[PDB]
Amino acid sequence: KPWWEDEWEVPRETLKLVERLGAGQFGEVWMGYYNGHTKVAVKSLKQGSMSPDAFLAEANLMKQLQHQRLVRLYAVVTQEPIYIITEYMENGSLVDFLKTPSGIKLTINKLLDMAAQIAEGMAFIEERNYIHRDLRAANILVSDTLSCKIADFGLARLIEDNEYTAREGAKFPIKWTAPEAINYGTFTIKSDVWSFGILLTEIVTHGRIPYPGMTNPEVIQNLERGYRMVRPDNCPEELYQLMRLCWKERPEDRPTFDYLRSVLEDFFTAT
Repeated sequence: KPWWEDEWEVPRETLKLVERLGAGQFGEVWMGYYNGHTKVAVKSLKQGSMSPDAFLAEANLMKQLQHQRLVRLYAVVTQEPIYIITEYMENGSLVDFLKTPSGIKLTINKLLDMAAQIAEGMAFIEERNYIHRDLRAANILVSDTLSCKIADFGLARLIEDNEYTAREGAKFPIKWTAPEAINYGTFTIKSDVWSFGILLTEIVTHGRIPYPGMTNPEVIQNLERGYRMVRPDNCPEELYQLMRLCWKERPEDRPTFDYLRSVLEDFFTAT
């Protein structure tokens, strides 16, 4: 709908930007307040750094993917500088939170709980026919009550037919990306399942980089031999065998997110 009819458009005067959380080539992320009292995150587009249409495409997708376990779109300001306003998550990205003192003291039970929360968000994305394509701990946000939500929908896509095929030139992080996507540019919800397995390693190692001591060509070489990531230090074997299911060679043999959520809940209610 046009901005004057859109439920998400808000006048820029309703926002006060207070603290800058991040700055990059395409813009900034700030903590701010909407109408004085409601804390929100605001992502601003650096004019000319990228297409405003590409930038807003993420917000349009978020209008269709609303769930408790996904960071919620709050509003948009479509006049330059363009803003996308979202739900504020007090503890920031999971990859950073797990390294703080509070994060370091978490029990394996709480880590399994957070893992199940993320699988629950991804089961919603699965059921709605979308894919995320950038699932990693950096893209999970943590609330003040230690609940987790899926974030960063820039690469997310509605999947009309089972598969999304990227651009031959498009590049993805090798350590988190499924083989079929690295090799063919083909993504399905099963590519996200692979990524989830890698994310589980990030959770259990308190944010360590996957495949320790290995370069990308080494990871590729090992995967092709049938090897998978070495058991992380202090990782429960039940969890490791769940990661292995996510890393099966054939995408169709990998589990669904609903299955992953169900097992992780059992692991938590047990621990």
